[PDB]
Formats: sequence, C-alpha cells, structure tokens
Amino acid sequence: LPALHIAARNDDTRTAAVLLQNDPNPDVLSKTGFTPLHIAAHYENLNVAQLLLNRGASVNFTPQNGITPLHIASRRGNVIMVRLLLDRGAQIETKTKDELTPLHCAARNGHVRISEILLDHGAPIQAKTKNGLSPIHMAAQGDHLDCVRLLLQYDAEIDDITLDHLTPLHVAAHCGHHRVAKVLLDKGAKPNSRALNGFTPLHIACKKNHVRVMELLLKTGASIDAVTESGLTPLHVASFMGHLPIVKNLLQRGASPNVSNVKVETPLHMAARAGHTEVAKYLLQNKAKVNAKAKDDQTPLHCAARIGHTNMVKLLLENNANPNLATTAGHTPLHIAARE
Amino acid sequence: KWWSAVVEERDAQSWTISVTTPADAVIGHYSLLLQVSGRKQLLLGQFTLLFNPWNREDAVFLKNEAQRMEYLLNQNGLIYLGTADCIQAESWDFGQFEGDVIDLSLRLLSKDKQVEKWSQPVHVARVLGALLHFLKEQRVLPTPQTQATQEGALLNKRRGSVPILRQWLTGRGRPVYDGQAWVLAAVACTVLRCLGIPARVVTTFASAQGTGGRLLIDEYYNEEGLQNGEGQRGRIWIFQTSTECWMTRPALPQGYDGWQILHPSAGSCDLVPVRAVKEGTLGLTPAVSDLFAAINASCVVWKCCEDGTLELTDSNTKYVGNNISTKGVGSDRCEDITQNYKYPEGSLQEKEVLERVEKEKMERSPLYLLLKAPSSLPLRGDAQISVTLVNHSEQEKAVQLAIGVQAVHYNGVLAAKLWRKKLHLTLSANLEKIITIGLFFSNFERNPPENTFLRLTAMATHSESNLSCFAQEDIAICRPHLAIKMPEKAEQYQPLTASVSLQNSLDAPMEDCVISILGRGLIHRERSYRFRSVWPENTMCAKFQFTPTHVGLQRLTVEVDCNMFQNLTNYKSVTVVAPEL
Amino acid sequence: QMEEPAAHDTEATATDYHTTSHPGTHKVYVELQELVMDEKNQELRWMEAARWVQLEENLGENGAWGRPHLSHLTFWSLLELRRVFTKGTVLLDLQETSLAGVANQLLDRFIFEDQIRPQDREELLRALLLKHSHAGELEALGGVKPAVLTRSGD
Repeated sequence: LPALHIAARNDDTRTAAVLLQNDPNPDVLSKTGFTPLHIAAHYENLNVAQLLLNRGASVNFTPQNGITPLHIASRRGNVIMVRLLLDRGAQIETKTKDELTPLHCAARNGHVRISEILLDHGAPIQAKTKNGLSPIHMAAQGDHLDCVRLLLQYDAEIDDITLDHLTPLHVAAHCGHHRVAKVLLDKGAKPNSRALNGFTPLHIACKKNHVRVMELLLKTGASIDAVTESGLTPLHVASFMGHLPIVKNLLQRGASPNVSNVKVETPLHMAARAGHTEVAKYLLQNKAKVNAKAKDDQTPLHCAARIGHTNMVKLLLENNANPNLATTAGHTPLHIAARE
Repeated sequence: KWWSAVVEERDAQSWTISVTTPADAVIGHYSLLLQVSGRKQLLLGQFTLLFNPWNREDAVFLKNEAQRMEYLLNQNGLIYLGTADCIQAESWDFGQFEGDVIDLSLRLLSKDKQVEKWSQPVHVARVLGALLHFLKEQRVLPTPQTQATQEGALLNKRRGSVPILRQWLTGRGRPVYDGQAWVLAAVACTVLRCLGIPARVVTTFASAQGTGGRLLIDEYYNEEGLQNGEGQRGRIWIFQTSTECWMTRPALPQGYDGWQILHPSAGSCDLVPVRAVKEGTLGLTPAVSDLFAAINASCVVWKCCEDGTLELTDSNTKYVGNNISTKGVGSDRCEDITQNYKYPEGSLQEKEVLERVEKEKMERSPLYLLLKAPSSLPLRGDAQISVTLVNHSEQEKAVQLAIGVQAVHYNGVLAAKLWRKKLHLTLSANLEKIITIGLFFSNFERNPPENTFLRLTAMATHSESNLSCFAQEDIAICRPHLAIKMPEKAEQYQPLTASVSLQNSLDAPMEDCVISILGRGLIHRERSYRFRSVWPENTMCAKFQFTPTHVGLQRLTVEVDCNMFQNLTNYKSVTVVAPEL
Repeated sequence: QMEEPAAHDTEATATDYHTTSHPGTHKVYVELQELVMDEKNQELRWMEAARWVQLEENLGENGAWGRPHLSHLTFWSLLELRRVFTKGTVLLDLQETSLAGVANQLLDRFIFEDQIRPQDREELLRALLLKHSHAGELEALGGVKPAVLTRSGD
C-alpha cells in the first residue's frame, strides 16, 4: 500500500490485480494523502487507471488540499488521461485550497489542447481565483502565445481586471513578453487603461526595462504625457530606475525634461536622488534647466549632497548651479554637506 | 534484461515462442538461427530492430504520449516560411513510413565501418547529420541565370521528402536548385523519424548564419540606398531552418537531457543541448559558441561613398533571432518555443549572461527619422509607407532623403534593383515632419522572381554634416486567398464532395489555369484539371468528388498554377471514422 | 450551375513516384472469374472458370475439374486485348488492404479518363462488391447461368 503506488508507478498490472483480488480497498491515503489514482495520473500509466476506474476510484475524491486527479493530469499535460477521466465522469467546476480550476492549471503550463477540450466540455472561461485572476491572465504570464489566441477565439473578455486592477497588458509588461503584447494589441485593448496606482503599461515598461514592449505600445499610440496618481511621468520612472536606453528612446521620440510633479521635481532632481551618472549627462545634454527649485526649493545640489557622490557634482557645476542658492529654510549646499 | 526466449504455449504440432530484447542493442537487419545439438544451424527469417520511446529504461524515452503521437507517428507536417512579421505555413509530407525509407537509410548508415558504436543514438545522429550535409553540398545545383518563366512551374514545386532523398542518393529525378536549399532539415527529420529518434523542424527568422565567434556584423550600402557589390562573410538571412532531436546525454555532466539542436559544420557534425545555448556555456562543446552567436548578435551599418572612404551611420537597431516557431502538437496551429532559446530581453539574467560571455570573449545627433511600413503587400497592388523626421536644433537645416526598394533571395543574395527615389527637404523650428508616399507595383522597373522578399531602405543625409540616418524594413509579398469548403466528418467508403473557390483580386486575367489535388490516403497519386479564363472582376468556383478509404485523420492539399503565379498551395484536414456495423 | 472542369494529363511529376526497392522474383497462380447467375434465385455472382498452376485447367458444368492441357487462344482475343490495353487504365503501387478501396479508386480513375459516364458509377460499385463463392458451393446452388447486368439491377 506504500507499494501499491509503486505498482502504479511501474504499471505493474498483475501485482495490483492480485492486490485488488484479495483486498477490497480501492483507495488508501499516503502520509501526504494522495490516492493511488493521483499517482496514476502523474506517470500516465493508464492500464492501472482502467483497473482502478473499474472499481470505486472516485474521480471527485478530494483530500484536505482538494487536488483532484484531473488537476494533476491537466497539470502535467496528459491528453488521453483527460479524455478518460472526463468520459468516466468528472466535475470540471471545482476548487482547490487556492480555488484553482482545471482550466487555471491548464493555462499556466501551456497545454493548449487540454484547454480546447475542456472549454468544449463546458468549463466557464470567465473565472476568478482567490485574487481574481482569469485564466487568460495566468496564461499571459507564462508567455504561452497560442493559448492566448485560443482563449480569444472561443471566448474571452479582454479588458478584465482583478483586485489590483490589472489588464493583461499590465501583466504582459510586468513579465516582459512582447509577443503576447502584439496579439493583445491588434485583437483589442486600451493603452489608456490605468491600474490602482494609476499606472499605464508604459509606466511598467519604464520600470522593468523592457524595450520592445515600449516600442509596440508607442507605435500603437499610448500617450507620452501621462500623470501617475503620485504625480510622476514615465521619464521620471526611467530616471529613478537607472535605465539608459529607455531614456534614450523616450527622449528621441519626443519628450520634455521640463515637467513638474505634485512636488515640483525635474528628472534631474528625480535622478540625483540615486545618482545615475550617464542618464544625468544625457538629460543635461538636451534642454533642461538645472537651475531649479524643488517643493521646499531644494536645488539639485541639495539633493545631491545627501548622496556623498563626488563626480556627480562636477557635471552639475558644468552648468554652473550657484552655491549662492539656498532653500527656503536658509540651508545651503555647504550646510547640507556639513550636515551629512 | 539480456536476450531471452520463453516457450509459453504448447501444441502437439506447434510452439509459441516469445523473444525478448535487451535495452541496449545494435539496430539493423538481423537474422535468426536455430542450432540443435545434431543438425546444422537453420535460418528462420529476418527482422529489424529499432528504438522505442515507449520503454522506460531506454535512453531515448518520451514520457508523454501525445508528444509521441505527434512527433513520431505523424506524417503530415508543416514548415513555416515568410518574414517574421507575417508567417505563412506550407504543407509538407515527410512520409517516413513508406516502404523503401528504412533500407535506404540503413544503406546510407552502413558506410561508417564502426559497428559497435551503433548501439547509441548520439553516434548515429552525428554521422547522419554529417552525411546529409555532405550530400546536400554534393547534389544541389545552382540556379539557372537565364530567365525561364515557362519552366518556373516545374522548377519550384515540391512534393515531399522521399523524392528528394531518392534523387540525392541515386540521381534519377528532378534536382533541387539553390532557391530551395532549406529542405535539408526536413530531410534529416525524415531519417530520424525512420530510425526511432523523435525530431521536429524549427524555423529561426532573422538568424546570423555566416561567420561566427564575433558578435558584430557589417553591412555596406550605396549612396543611393542599395547595397554596392554582392555578398559578405556574415549577413543576416531572412530565415533559416534547423532540426531538433530529443534524447539524453550520458557523456555530459548531469542536467542536460531533452531537446538538442543538430549542427553540421563545414565534415564533422555534432549536437548541442538547448539549455547550453540558453545558459551560454561556451566551453562545453566547440559548437556552442557559434550557435549562441547565431541567435543574439548585433549589426552595424557602413556607408560607402564616391571617394571610397567608408562611413559609420546612425540607424535604428534591429533585432536578431526573434519569433522562433514550430508546429504545435495535436493540432494544426503554430506554437513558439522561443522561451527555450533566449531570456526576455532586458532582464537582469540576460544582462548577466551577456556580460559573462563578453568577459570571456575579452580573453580571446540633431536629427533622426523613423519608418512605418506594412507587414504585407498585395501582388499587382500598392500600399502606403510613412517616414517621419524629427530635428533638434534651433537653426533650419536642409536634408536629402533617399528611398530604395529591391528584391532579395532568402539567403541575403541580391536579386534585382527595383526602385529608388531622391528628394530634398528643409526642416525648421525643431518641428517633426511626416512624409507619406505610395508604393505601386506598376511603378516598378522589373518583375520580381519566384521566391523573393522586398527590402525597403531609407537614408537621410544631412547637407551640413556627413553623418546620416538610416532605416531598413523587410516585406513579404502576399498572394490571393484560396478557399476550401469541405465537411468535417466523412463516412468510410462513401462519396465526398469538396469545393474550391478563388477570387481574382489581381488586375490581370488569368490564363491556362491548371489546378491539382493530392493527399496521402485519400487520392491515389495526383489529379489535374483545367479551366477557362478568369477575369480580374470575376471569380472561379469548382467541385470535386472522391472517396476516403483509410480511417483516422487525413488532410488534402490543393495546388493552383497559372501564368501570373505558380505553386499556390493550401490544405484542409478531415476526420474519417469507421462505418457503423 | 457549378461548372465541372475537364481532365488533363501531365507527366512532369511522374518521376517523383518511381520506387527504388527491388521487388524480386515470385511465382504466380492465376484465377479467372466471370459474372453468372444461379437458377433457384435470380442473383448474379462471380464464378471461377479455370486455373493456371502449370497448365490451363477448366471447370465443367458438373463442378469437377478436368485434365491440364496446353493454352491455345483465338485471334480475336489477342486483337481486342491489344486494342483495349492500348487505351487501358493502369494503377501501380496502390496502397490498399480491402477490395472495396481498390474498387473505389479504380472507379475514380475510370471517371478521370472518361472511360464511363459518371451516372454509371453506382451500378458498377454495386456490381463489384457481390459475394464470391467457391467450388464447394456449386452443388448447393444447383447450377448457374450467364447474367448480364442492367441499369435497374434486375
């Protein structure tokens, strides 16, 4: 019975045949609690699967985890096991501990044919797990392109959200896949859709440094100008994360370094908070006013003084920001330099 | 485990003997001999022994069943061609389970004279890759330089893999010209599916085939916007086919089982696991470095001039090795396995691997433009393209803009000069300016060849500064659609009526319309039918009747030829079931 | 009406079907059958008439085989054989396992070369699929007589 599962693993027909000729127990639990049918679904041994299904092997026999054998068979991707388990009877609409449907596990691994068969057999396409993610969102995570095409062709509501409002464009830009971004763009989407933070997918692309997604989004026509709920811009996100080629492309394609947030901060102010040097040189090369005032009228020398970075100053002194300049409180770059 | 035989069932005039086999044995034509103590040894027959991906203890073993049924038992495959922006499937027939494939393959194998190393699939795969690349270098003829449109209907039609195998071994059929040299991968896949090694045929668009060991490619362009001269040691091809085979690597350190790429070299072949290409370990096999250079390398572009001095130009970066695709399992749709070859661009991990491989190799603009062009262009039609120009300077500037269009073969070989256009513009006040221009086929200078792809280049020369901006795009040519109407299920030994519809979208009337239907297990060999003239406004609609015979899953293909174009192929699947008792 | 096309033969693609496997040498055993009809019920069936193991051995009306003897023909037979084989239909390397598939492919190839009219396909397919008796059943049948087919099937 710790060896009945070994007989299931090796598809030992005669041994299990004797074991069920003598014993009347068709299902026992291991220390984990998985039935012999669960381990039969894994290694795809189906002669013993027929032998079990001939007697008592409840397809809907959930332990405390609730993991059906159909869930594992859809997980590893065995087609004939799905057809057999569905022919003998199966409740498709079930939940795990995390309320995962069989379509959820099918979409995550990438098996497109199991998804076709299941959606043919009446599994609801629209669904919401514990968070609320649809199967299209999860399949868009694992970079499974043709599964996205299949879910769109049978039935899909594209602009679906979850508890944190996430369009599939948002997860596509967060996980760096431009291929599914193309399909979601040309079939149907909105670049203007904003998350709970108020972020465009362009903001996420500026954060996680994917470039090809940024190019596709801007060729579609997502606006360069955009206001986060904090008050930021994608130029500000790219400056704060330290990605140079994103800054290069965004500044080539038409941008303004002179932009103000809810606290008046240029990307020079937004850059000297971390001190990426080359982005600072590149922003200074184009038209940006280094002589500037922050919310408390801190010069970028004031924000640079707390870093302790030496050569960042000389580049700022190249455009001769005066040390005469001081904040509202009267503090000067010498004052903050001695404070820090 | 070792060779064994049991006498299970016994009759007064009969024995039923069950021969069993060891997991590691040499494949080939065997012969059984029976030797009693008294008589001379007696010949009992002949058989053949192959690999089985169904056995657990054998090396080449596949766990999932549907993967086996798709990659080993199937015969009706697809090969993807075209540019990476629009992918066109082409129906292909491997036909590995014909009668003569096994003996021909074994006769090709037996020229090795190292017998005992046939028990392992690694040696067989390497040897067969080397031999098939040598045969391709032997029997492939270059293209006829003279133009023969009347015989272009015969030069570039393909029927499958087995006729090409026969023509390569014996040379008693039609040759294969350089226009289609990419068949080789499919042929190798055929041989492996014959022998028991699962295999499939992948297509890499925009691959760097050429010289390797250097992560940089140079390209030279004319003042007018074309490519002065022909050829280069390393160029970016439009597409390239390769072969993947599934096996386990015992000779390597642990952790490399699975898919492997078969790579012949200019002859000794070898195979490399895909995870080695992803991780980037160069020193594991001498071929890993060139294949990893073949996927992600970047190009720089040079500008030739009248004086002979070459100039670097600032252009938009183009990607290399994108949209890796192959045939999906259990269906008739494409799937991309491109996540198995590269990390997502711009991750920490891909930056790490690039820095590591570069460290290992170390031991050994006031204005710009950008271009919008469609992904597909209709035959005998037209389209629109747009070039934008943005300047960053307080002063006005004069600029000269040139546009070039030319057809190219699939291996970067230039084919014909088609069109060029030069104009002068004056940008002012740091304002962007967009220029939209049409592209009509009637304005062209020549008719394009049978299999080409157009390369559209744009070069903006600043009048003051010699540093100029550049952009290039690739466009595939699309042909009118061929509709096939046919029911999904049919009964065995019953008539079945298919319908074929074609619309003349082209501006010319078609003459000598000749179509042909064929298919494995549906119609015996090949059928031909003739038609009247088709005017550019009207359509054509035709009907055929046949009868399925072999139960299961089949598909049929239709093929249309006329004076405007040749070898327009399409396909459609069907499931036929046994009749009710 | 949906206009059906005409046939067209082109041997540009024939050489892609020439196999290279040596078939070898094999002995033959020839059997001849023809359409007849038994007397008890007006039912047509195929009946054997002679065999060619070594010599032609014919089957009498009583159902008993006679003596082997040499094979002599008639001139009209050879003339019509040459004429009908000059314009005959060949099917080489057919991939079949049952007689119904061979019959269907042969009928389709007949229709392709305009040998017979399309409205006769049903009658010939019904004809070629009747049961094939053997020498043991003749005395059970009580005798058979020639039976030519008709459009109505009677």
